[PDB]
Amino acid sequence: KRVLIKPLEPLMFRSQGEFEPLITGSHTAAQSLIIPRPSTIAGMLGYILFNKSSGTGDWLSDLTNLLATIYGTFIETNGEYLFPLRMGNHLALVDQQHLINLPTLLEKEYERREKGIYELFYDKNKLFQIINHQDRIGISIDKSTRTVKEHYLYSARYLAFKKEVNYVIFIDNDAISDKINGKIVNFGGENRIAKLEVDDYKVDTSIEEEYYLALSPILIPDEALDNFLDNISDYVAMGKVDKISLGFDIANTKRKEMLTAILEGSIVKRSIIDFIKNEIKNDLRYRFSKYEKIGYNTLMSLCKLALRKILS
Amino acid sequence: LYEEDYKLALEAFKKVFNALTHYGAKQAFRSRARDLVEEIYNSGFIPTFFYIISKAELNSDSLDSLISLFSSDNAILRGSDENVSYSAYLFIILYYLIKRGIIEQKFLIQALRCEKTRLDLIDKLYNLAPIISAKIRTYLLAIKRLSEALIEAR
Amino acid sequence: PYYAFAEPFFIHAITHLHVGSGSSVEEEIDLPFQRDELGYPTIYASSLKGAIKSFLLKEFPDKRDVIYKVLGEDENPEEASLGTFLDAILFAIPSRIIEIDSAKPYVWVYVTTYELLKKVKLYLDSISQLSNASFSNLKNKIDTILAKEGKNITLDSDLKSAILNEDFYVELEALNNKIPSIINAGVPLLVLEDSIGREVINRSLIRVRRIRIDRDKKVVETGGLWSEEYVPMKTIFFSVLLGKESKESAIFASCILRNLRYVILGGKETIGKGIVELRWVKDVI
Amino acid sequence: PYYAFAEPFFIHAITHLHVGSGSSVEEEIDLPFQRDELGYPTIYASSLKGAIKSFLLKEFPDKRDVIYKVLGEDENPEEASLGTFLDAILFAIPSRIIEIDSAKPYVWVYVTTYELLKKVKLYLDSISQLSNASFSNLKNKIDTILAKEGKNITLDSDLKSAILNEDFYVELEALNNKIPSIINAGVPLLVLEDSIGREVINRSLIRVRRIRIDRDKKVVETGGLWSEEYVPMKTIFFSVLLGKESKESAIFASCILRNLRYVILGGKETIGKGIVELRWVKDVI
Amino acid sequence: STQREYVFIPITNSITIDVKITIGGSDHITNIDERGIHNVLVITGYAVDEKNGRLVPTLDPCDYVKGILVAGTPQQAQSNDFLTLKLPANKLYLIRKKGNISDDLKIYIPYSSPDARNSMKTKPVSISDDTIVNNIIKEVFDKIYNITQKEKVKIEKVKEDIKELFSYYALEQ
Amino acid sequence: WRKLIEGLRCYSERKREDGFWNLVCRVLKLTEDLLQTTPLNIRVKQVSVTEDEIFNNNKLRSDSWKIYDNKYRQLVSEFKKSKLVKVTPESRLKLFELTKFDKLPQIGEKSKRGYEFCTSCGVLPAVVIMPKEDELEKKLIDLGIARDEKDVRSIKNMISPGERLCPWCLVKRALGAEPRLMRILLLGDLYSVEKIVNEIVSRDVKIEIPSTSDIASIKTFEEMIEKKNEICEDLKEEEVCEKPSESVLSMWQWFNKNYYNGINLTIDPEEYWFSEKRRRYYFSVFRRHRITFPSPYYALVRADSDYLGDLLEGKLTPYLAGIIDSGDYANISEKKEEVNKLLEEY
Ligand SMILES: [Zn+2]
Repeated sequence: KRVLIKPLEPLMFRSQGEFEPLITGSHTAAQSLIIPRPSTIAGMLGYILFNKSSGTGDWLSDLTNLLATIYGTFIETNGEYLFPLRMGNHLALVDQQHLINLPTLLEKEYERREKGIYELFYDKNKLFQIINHQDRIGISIDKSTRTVKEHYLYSARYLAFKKEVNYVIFIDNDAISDKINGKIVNFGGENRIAKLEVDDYKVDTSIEEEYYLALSPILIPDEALDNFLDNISDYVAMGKVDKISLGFDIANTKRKEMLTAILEGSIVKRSIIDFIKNEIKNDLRYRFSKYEKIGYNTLMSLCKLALRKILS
Repeated sequence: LYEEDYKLALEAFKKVFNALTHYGAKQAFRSRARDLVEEIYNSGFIPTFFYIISKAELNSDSLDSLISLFSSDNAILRGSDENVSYSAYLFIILYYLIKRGIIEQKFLIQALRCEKTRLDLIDKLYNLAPIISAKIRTYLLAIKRLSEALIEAR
Repeated sequence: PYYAFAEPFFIHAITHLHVGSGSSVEEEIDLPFQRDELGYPTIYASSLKGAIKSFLLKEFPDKRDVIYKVLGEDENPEEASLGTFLDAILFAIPSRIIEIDSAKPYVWVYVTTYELLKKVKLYLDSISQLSNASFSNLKNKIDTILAKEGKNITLDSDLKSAILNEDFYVELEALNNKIPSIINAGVPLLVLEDSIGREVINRSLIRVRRIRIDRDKKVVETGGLWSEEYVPMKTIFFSVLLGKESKESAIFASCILRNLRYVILGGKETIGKGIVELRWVKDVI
Repeated sequence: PYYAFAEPFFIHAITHLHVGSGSSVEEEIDLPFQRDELGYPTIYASSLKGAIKSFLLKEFPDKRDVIYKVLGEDENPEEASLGTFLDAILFAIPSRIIEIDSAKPYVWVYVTTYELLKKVKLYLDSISQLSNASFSNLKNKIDTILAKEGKNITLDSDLKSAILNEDFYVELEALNNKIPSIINAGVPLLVLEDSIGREVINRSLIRVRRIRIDRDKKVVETGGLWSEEYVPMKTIFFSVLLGKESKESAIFASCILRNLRYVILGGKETIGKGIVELRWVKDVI
Repeated sequence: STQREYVFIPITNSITIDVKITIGGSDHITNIDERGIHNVLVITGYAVDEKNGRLVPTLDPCDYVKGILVAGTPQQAQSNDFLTLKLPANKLYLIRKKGNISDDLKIYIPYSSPDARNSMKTKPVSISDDTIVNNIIKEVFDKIYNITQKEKVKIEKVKEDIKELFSYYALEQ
Repeated sequence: WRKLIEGLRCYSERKREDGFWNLVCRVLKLTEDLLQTTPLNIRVKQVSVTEDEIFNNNKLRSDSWKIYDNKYRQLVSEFKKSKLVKVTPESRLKLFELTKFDKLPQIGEKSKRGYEFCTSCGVLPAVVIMPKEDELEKKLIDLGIARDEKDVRSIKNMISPGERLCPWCLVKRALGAEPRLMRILLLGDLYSVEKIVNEIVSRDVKIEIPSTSDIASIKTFEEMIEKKNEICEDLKEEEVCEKPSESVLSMWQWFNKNYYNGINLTIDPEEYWFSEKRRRYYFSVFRRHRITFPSPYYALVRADSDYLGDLLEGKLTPYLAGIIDSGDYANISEKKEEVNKLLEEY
């Protein structure tokens, strides 16, 4: 039911693309996401569960045939759980006990709101006690001069883990356990390695509250984008909205689609569930249903570890 | 580990720095801080300890002025410029064995009075020779640096 | 699984090492070693693979394609690689020792901490599920040591007291009574607490100043002074080489890996700062 | 074949030498000698190279381009150098001896330890594998001394008892009485056990206090006293010079290295503390 | 049901036990198991009155009190100033989840009448207090969990937890 | 944003020739729908007042003197309230079908792997992909990029080989080749867009902007600028001793300030001391003339005042920075002893 992904060494999940030497008189550089996107985690299990007799040009019609349904990802150090929390470009790894009073916090008076929010991302933010940015710098050597090439230098801020950390997901499938278990995986990045571990864990499947946490990017179907962005306060209480690419598919070596999403760790109001349903058309509902299977539209209650969905 | 030894080196020095009224005794101490620290780690601790006490010329009011320096701040070291300096460095070494609990303070203070017990002090330090030499290093090296800095020629 | 096998190995510094990292850390070192998440020296997987791949292409120039299939094909062709190195993890650093007769006398000893031995265990557990050449003879030893966590430990020697690096007095306890040592060198291995070990280890790291001299007046230039950090001789880094299932890796693991004894990692080879030795924990166990 | 040529050489001190402090660890001596990882004296190859380089750029002005090739350019490097120096391991130090009784009395002897011979064997084994060379003559010698490890031995002479450096009494076994000396010397070589050898060696080092006198009072200046550490005369170090195929490595090994006998290493040259003699293993056999 | 009483850990003098009842059975919810305390529960919307050390109730979801769940009966002495609950597991909002619960229990919490006399004001306060932190080592938990203070997991493992886990809003009234 | 895309379209067709504009024309037309969206995405707020809050009958009321303070208070709060949600301007774009199906207009190379993110942004896909330095001419002119060869040295002048560009970033590069086009926004509703463009094509102003390689060469330029005659004979042909052949200008009040010491501060240092085919040369050139070889490092200095917006609220945090923090104003009584000592003093 529950899958722990144990990184054996610093990882890198880069966004923003174009990490390779193209321009002559210039270095390259890449950062890393603190939490891997669900496309990354889906592609990892899809890599284990791969049979050539499938797909032929799909990468999600092909992917959704392998895994049943994945739920969003968070952190687990020592049996504690930490969850992404996002603000106006600030990201924090906050503990479960601090999300309870967010809806009352986001509604307080001006000065009492800022103080409460400020202390969440600075004092009660447990990210930097758990994760450090190891800014590795690499180099390409030409065997002719046996020195560095013309500006073939790159900086890659890896994801160093000060403590023991796992990424936590849940799968609807149970025939999946004895397949992806104890497996050494090439957890997406610069050829890095993590270990997989499956154990049972009972959590809710569907709930109703007035404020959810986005435990995974909530994809916006690019057709409601106008009727959604013009009135954003009706849907997102706090967090970050931006255009993201869904990744890079292996079987075709192509960058996946690029569509606006609500980044994981945002606080979405209940108004976001019905809005999506009443804006997504069945032309794409069959598509966005798959996007949910790999783990994108995953919501969490600020109460407790209860995992909802949007189209499900 | 030895982060509080740079502190200890500052209270021990400020004591020795004040119980050295004569200017030529400070200069003579600056000579001991440089030299004595470099024989403890080439010749050994107790070979240098024997050399220190032999030049310190104990068994006087000096040997009791030391006992006062452990607590009082008005004590003074009187004697030959070469004696006060060598005896002031004996304080430095003993002040550390007290504050760090390597040697019991009550033993050391009564071994510095009872003539019959001083041999038992030297006998105790012989077995604590490896342990002591390791710990005093940061402390003595700091005393060496403070001497070269604070003890100046007029 | 596409990680059919895993070949852990020990990286044994024949000379001092310097795998550089720019100017990433503070202490006073201008050219420091490559660190890890908690401050110990490591060899990054990029530097360890690139050095072994730059080597071994001059050594076996006929097998350049076998190496390209496994180690990357640095050319514009971008078929996926078949072999992965994990970051080399500091396993044991040499330390000067003065023991109070305490023994058959030693002058130097191997020193580990419990933080370092957890990451080694982490690497060891992670590949036990695919290594059907199960090296539990080694994984168990770390397990018993980690059970005794919370005090300074000597594995096979019987010292009970020593002075490490002329500055730190520690009292040691046998594992339970005895156990075979990992490194077959006739040298004890101490496992210290993480606070005391981090000071003893930082004292074995070589931090030198270096000088550029005005050749006409034989004096140092202006700003011709800088500082570097080396990892001593006899240091031991532990890493793993993971291989996907293929026919090239069968050649690579049989024909190529048997003949790697000495390679050169890091930089400053002119100073002779890269000669290192791999030991392939499948015969030392 | 990774290295074109491989040139091990001994470094006999003609005068007391002093390679400067370098390190960052605070120490009692004001200007200490360069230390090993075991604490023995050594010469960082960065100091071997810079000194030998500037010596050759004077004694061979016409071949100033062959030297820039093998030992790297100075001001604007396009390319890495081809030659490497390994850090000079301490091989043997002289120690005055009070020989209790024997047919031939001795006034001083060479003292070496088993830990030092192991580092030399590490150099010889790796350089043997990373090159065409095979120093089986040395290796067969040192691998016989390292078999008697853990026991004070005199190499050829018959001593059985002695007082080294006026403070240490040792009893010595005889190894074979047939194996030839490592170096060309009538002076015997004692391979001490590493524990007693560390203390015997620290006695051979030369600690020296120096002053700066005020010219107008003929007294020491204000704080113008400092200490200083020298390695004795007749001390033998051991390093290796390595090189890759470049058509200048062949010239280097032919002229430059075959006309190098005396160099000035280290500092304090105005007081004669640097003159040293290089004996190539191709010759001392 | 099991008579599981939930006791505060504020900065107050009267915090000693105020319950002369103990395990009684052999069961408990919070455990110190080679990681630190387990299954700590949070009472939100409640405060603590400095005098008369008890959980003062409020309606602000921000005000909160954190304690442990021990199976001792509520002192068998007051029976008035205590809130008595018949509650399942899924409604016990707990921290450090290790083991689930029998999912129907009976809990007593140190209560207080609202005391509508004066206007409320609840203050955030910590309980680090290194001079006091040593009291809590053997004030509350060891008297329930003596097994850990003697020949098992260290009681310094509990120290960096209570200066980390418990931090309650007070009244200053 | 529209009136700037308008002028950029007009101006680029005015210079339909000359290279790098037949390219800008080809993308300002291929990506009309994308360039509709402003890339900056401001946010507006508003409060209001009434006669009730300020008057009694026709004169000011008591406590009215605090209306403006309280009204500006709500305005500030409404901003900080909305700053909780960060919506990047790229999210407004519609790129789903342009990347799932290869409908993205890619002038230049064809992405072997999808769509090739921009090299400036990193977020948006690129429209103008650029070939590497295998060779440009035989790879520029065959592809649609270059119509001929003469335009190549004019395209390279504005776009580096290998550099991918998105529609927004090319607009940054196009305006970077002609900054006077900003007059469209500067004046506004004063001149018709065409009249603005006309004065730009009715002149030849050349505004050269420094680069990070120029800033890393000040002390070198300023050294060979006072050792001119000596450093001059040896080169005589390397554009270092070229004579200013134009009257170009810059906002950089150091380039303008010299520009007139026969030194030609226009030379790209990456074809010089910062190059690879010419590094050792100018090392030797600088060697003989006691000119120190330059360092590749500059300093990016960024100043910002502390608690200024917090000062506009009349608060005291800029005074007692750290002793009282912005969070303290949720309850000022906790710092009553200090906030009064200052206020009483003011
Ligand atoms: Zn862009």
